[PDB]
Amino acid sequence: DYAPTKLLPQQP
Amino acid sequence: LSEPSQQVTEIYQHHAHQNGN
Amino acid sequence: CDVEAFTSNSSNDVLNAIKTQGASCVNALFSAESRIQEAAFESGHMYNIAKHTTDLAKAYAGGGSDELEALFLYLRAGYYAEFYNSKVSFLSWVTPAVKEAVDAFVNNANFYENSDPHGKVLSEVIITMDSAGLQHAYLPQVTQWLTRWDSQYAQNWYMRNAVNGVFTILFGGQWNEQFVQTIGNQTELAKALGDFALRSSAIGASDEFMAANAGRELGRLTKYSGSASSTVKSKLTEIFAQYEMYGRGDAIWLGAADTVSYYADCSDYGICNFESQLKGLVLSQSYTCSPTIRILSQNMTQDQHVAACSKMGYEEGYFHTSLETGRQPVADDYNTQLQVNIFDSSDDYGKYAGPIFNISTNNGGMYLEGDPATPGNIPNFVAYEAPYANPDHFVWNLEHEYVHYLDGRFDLYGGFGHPTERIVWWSEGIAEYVSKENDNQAAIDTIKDGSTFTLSEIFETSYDGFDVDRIARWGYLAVRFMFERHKDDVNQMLIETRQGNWANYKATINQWAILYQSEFEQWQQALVLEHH
Ligand SMILES: [Ca+2]
Ligand SMILES: [Ca+2]
Ligand SMILES: [Ca+2]
Ligand SMILES: [Zn+2]
Repeated sequence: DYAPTKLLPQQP
Repeated sequence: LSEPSQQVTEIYQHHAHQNGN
Repeated sequence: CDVEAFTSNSSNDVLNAIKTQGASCVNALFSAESRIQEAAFESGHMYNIAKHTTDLAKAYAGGGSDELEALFLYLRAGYYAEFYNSKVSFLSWVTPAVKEAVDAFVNNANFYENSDPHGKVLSEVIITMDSAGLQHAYLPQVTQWLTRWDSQYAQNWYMRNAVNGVFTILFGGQWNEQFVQTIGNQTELAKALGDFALRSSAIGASDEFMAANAGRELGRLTKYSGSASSTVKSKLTEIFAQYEMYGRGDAIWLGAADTVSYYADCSDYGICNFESQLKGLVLSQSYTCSPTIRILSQNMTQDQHVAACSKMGYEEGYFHTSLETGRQPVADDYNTQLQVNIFDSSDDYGKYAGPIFNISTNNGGMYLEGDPATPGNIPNFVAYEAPYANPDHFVWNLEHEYVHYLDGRFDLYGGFGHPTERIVWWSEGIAEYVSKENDNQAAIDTIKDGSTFTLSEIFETSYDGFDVDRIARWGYLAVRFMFERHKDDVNQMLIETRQGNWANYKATINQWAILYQSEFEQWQQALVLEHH
């Protein structure tokens, strides 16, 4: 199933 | 088949179910 | 942050909000209530904000931009909202304005800069290329990013984030007709994608996950036809020759093998039956607990095997006594011995479990009951060790998931999909009740917080919402209540579920939801008061 991206992982 | 993996993948997730053919 | 400031009908207000509040506050719009989303993402706002973004992107001089990061995040946040919110739906003139803004950033002399500040904005731009349906529009850029990538770029967290977005573009392009129409002829893209996957310097490096994603997207290209086909095949062959299914580069090898196997002829690549050979290599330890449980594991200690077997063995006897099974399986069920397949880590699970067991692995493990009537059916629980899992076995979710095997064999007729009524409350509730017994502080906490569910609501629970509070905690509360106060009714329900009489099951619990609601509420009270 296609799904549009939410948030990207920030640097720890 | 899977979507590409993001830089961070969560280790402590809940299970899924169903298809494993 | 003030999310309300994005609701003004003046686009300048919204632009002022984006600029002054920044990407961290724009994050809220992805999950805001619908009223805010319908107002933030008016087609006119998307258009005016894209037009401002175009002018800012043309002037961009490198070195990152907090404002452009916020603007592109907002735009793709709008496409996220439009996809999931039926009341957000863009008019046809929105996306060309967004495409113009992406163009302005792409054509900027600083597009290929290597820095973390640039990576932060570049990331939102590349993802907008997928969110806005522009997967067909920037294939030369995808190609350039794949060929320009090197170990210097890989030092930067946000450059890895950004460029990894090109695999999202390739993946989402499957639903894009112009992309599908053209991707089969993109010979330079195919060569750059293959050579990205083949970069030896990625092995063990911070960007190995990217090379793995490239291997997967390259294998997916076998679903298309055109002048690129022979380059795709050549590069896939080099991946399969350079790496191995278990060992150096196996994330890349297996990424490619997965899509090749699904979309192409495994015999053209010599990788047919690789899943069974892989299983023998990765799951190389065998430890038989008993005639009803056998462990296959990647790298567990003997102490871990002994502790897993005694914990499951205890749960098994406790299940059979609590469920009054007589150890009598349901009919047409020959899943006589659970196979417990334990990988060394979440990463190993993500890499190997998928192909071995034909499952998705963005989860914490899973139980595959299969078809219990078929000769040769194998009941498989697929899991992994984790450091914060439960001692002394350290298998994540083991104690809960194990109950699904027992519930499946002794309580519920048929395979997983056999019920024709909702049974999630029971399946998850009994797994929590048997595995946790009366030690469940989270279940108490969700009563104390003031928000509760009735029996009638609990019985209608589905996985759809993925309301884990409702599924796992309230499932447990309802099961525990029925066992403590109405065990004879449970035994009566189990006569129906054991035979697959799902209508009788539903009629039975329907009676409970009307009769017992007020007692259920008093039982919750006693449980809270016991805690104090
Ligand atoms: Ca281990
Ligand atoms: Ca069953
Ligand atoms: Ca609650
Ligand atoms: Zn479960």
